[PDB]
Amino acid sequence: VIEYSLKTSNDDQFIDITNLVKKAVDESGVSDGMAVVFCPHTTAGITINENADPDVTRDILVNLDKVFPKVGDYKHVEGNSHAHIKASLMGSSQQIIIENGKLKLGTWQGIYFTEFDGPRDRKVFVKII
Amino acid sequence: VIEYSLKTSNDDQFIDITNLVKKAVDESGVSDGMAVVFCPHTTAGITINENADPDVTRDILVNLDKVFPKVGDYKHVEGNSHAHIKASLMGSSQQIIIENGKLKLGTWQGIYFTEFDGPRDRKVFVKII
Amino acid sequence: VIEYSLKTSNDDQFIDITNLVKKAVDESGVSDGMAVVFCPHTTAGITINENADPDVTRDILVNLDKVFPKVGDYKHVEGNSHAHIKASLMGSSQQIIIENGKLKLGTWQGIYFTEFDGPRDRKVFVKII
Ligand code: NA
Repeated sequence: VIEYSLKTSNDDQFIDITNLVKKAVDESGVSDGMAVVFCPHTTAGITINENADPDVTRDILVNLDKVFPKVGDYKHVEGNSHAHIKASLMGSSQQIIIENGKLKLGTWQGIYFTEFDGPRDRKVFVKII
Repeated sequence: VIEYSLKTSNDDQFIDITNLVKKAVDESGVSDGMAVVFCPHTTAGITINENADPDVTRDILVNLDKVFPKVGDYKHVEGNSHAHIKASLMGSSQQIIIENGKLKLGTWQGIYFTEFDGPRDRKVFVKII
Repeated sequence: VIEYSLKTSNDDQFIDITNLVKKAVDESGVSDGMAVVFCPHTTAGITINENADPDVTRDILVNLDKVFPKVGDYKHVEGNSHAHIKASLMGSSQQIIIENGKLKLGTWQGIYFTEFDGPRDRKVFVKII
């Protein structure tokens, strides 16, 4: 697979895609398996983290920016190497256990698309196995 | 799936859970497949790294702390954003190949639960496919 | 699974192994599934990132080095804790969707072995499921 389109709206942004993943699980009919969530963009990634406090996602974005700023020792002419770095640090995919037809997530644990070079028209892939 | 309970004992800690994963493999009877190890906590994660030198795990913890300290530019009122960041950096899960009924790990390569907000009663999930 | 041998040539290096993964897919005959790429070395890892601009891979290596330098607050007697840290940050494995017998990768998105303690004789494992 299911491809979802996402429109990102800031240069960096966490977008909670947990329900997009649940919908793919529900469509699949799979009761027990794995959900794989993959980002095909080299300046974005996927992570799993706190999903009910905006201050946590702000703290992550702000502090990743502090450590790998937009301006620095970067040769890359497009000027988005900071985004490439942060993308690799978050990861290109994550996976979640499906048990009893539900994503086996912890308390206030959600699945995020992590944009580091928005605003852009983005895709995310969800495969249920 | 197998849920294991872990009691962590320091604010940050690497706990070698390789044998908990081997036990799940052995229980499953699977000779060839994958072991998926998932952390349902947003202030802890899973990584794979050196498992026979305490100085390496100390170096990792200490240097992750140096870069993302407990005190800093953090809005989050609980005061554990450092842990949320480090958790995303390690990852919410890892996976290991099962070959000939054994985890296909390299020399002195082990699977760790990475606590960043202990001491706490924690869980880790192991799914064998 | 397929084990590939790689000879790395610098202390840090990104090696594009995308075609090694495609060959494993092609050998498997699998049309739809997953490719899992695993690094058995604790001082190297796997990441997915830009594969057509050398400046991006240079920016990543250089800036990871800047943040976690070779010399610092490290007890580990071999002197490669920087590599252990960076390895955990990239990850021990990545996975890619196989669709229509092809790796489902984005534009200029490639799979890299990330060496942090070369030059060495290394292995990478590719499992197709
Ligand atoms: Na990471």
